[PDB]
Amino acid sequence: SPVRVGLSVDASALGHTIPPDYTGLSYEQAQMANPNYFSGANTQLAGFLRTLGRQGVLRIGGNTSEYTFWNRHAKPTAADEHLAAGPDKGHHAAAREVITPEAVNNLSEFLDKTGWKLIYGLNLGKGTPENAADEAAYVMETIGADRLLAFQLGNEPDLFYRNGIRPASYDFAAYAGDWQRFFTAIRKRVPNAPFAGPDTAYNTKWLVPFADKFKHDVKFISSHYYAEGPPTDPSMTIERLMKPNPRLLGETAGLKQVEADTGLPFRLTETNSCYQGGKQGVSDTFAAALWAGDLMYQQAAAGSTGINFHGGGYGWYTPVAGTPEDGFIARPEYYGMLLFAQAGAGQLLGAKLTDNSAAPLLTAYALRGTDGRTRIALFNKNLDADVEVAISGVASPSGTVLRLEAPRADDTTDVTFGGAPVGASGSWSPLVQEYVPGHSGQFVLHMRKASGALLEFAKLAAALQH
Ligand SMILES: O=C(O)[C@H]1O[C@@H](O)[C@H](O)[C@@H](O)[C@@H]1O
Repeated sequence: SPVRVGLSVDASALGHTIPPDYTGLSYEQAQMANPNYFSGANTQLAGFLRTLGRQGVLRIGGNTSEYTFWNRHAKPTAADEHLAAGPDKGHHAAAREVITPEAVNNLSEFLDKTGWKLIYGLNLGKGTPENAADEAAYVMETIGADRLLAFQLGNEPDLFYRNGIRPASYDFAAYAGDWQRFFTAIRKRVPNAPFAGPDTAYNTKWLVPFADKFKHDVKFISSHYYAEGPPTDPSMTIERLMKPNPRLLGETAGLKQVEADTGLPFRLTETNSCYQGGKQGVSDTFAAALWAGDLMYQQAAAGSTGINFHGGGYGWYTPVAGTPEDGFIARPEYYGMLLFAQAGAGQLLGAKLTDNSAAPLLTAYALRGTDGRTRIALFNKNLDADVEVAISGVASPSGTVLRLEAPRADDTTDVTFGGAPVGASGSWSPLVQEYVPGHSGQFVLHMRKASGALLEFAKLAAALQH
């Protein structure tokens, strides 16, 4: 029989605001070698982005951002017209790649079709300062100041000391040396160039020092998060993914500290379920939908201003898989992001769970949407326990629920949201939407084990609204 838990919504306890550009994706800079991928002609991928959000952020970086070289004088045919660059697997140096001017032109078209903004990585790892300044000039001219959110100078510089990009003695001070040189060169050529950093892999000790040292130079602070890895490790499983861990706790403490101590916004600019390119039977499963949806809300509740889920090609953890030649499809993780998309922007509200020690992995977030309607996103990440949730503090004549479901937590397919799969080019409409009648602010919702739900509550006395 279900675990009976209480959910107390407190509309008077206002939390952080979820901005319209909260959602986002991350891709390898190596993708810029193929101008057909981020292109106005890539209507399928653009549709998947628009379904994820009217607004949102595309971040380009990753390990390959150290191995990609802008060449303003490249033959256009230097482009690899067939490349679908999956997440870097981090085992060794990536292939070097050239970025052509047409790739940047096509990226602008893609941003225009999607309505998304851009975070753009620059090659501080293996590139020169002059070439970074040239690259930044072209991107600023082509993408424009309205859509260019930030440049980032190097990806995960806290790992340079061990992956061969720098000597083993590389540390924060040395990175701050590197960063200052690149910054200055770029600003000389592009006086309005926006920046973010440090784009760190894990090392939260770099965050406040970076923010303090470069406070007047950056728009926001960024760091990364991967829940699990390596993939070959038998301890890295679906159940573990449903649980908090010390890394997440430190990253969360980390973002709170930098926001409190500096007043700069934080963005989680690269995240996914398992590093080294993800884990088959974990990252590509319905479990990842619950993981990602919940992470979006948990991060927002802690103060994050956005997220970028890493992906590309047919990578085990990619939200969207495919190529311009064969077409694109939503993987399971996409459906967690879709639940968030459907919930929309607004302001988080107090929502406390009780009597939940036998269902400890259930999470719930309450939101007053921009339109004034209360929503509740719930993730029953308990793999073995169904729950019955007694919801109080929501006064509405009624709510509807859209379910996030698959027949088993490890399914690589059969994933639906609101009773429907996502179709071609991001097409999605709910086909199953159940009612919940309520009284005195009280509602009772059952959820199967390993499932999600989005509740949307009706306005009071709004039946005859225009
Ligand atoms: O290992 C991974 O999956 C990812 O690790 C991150 O640290 C890198 O920035 C990215 O390029 C990789 O794809």
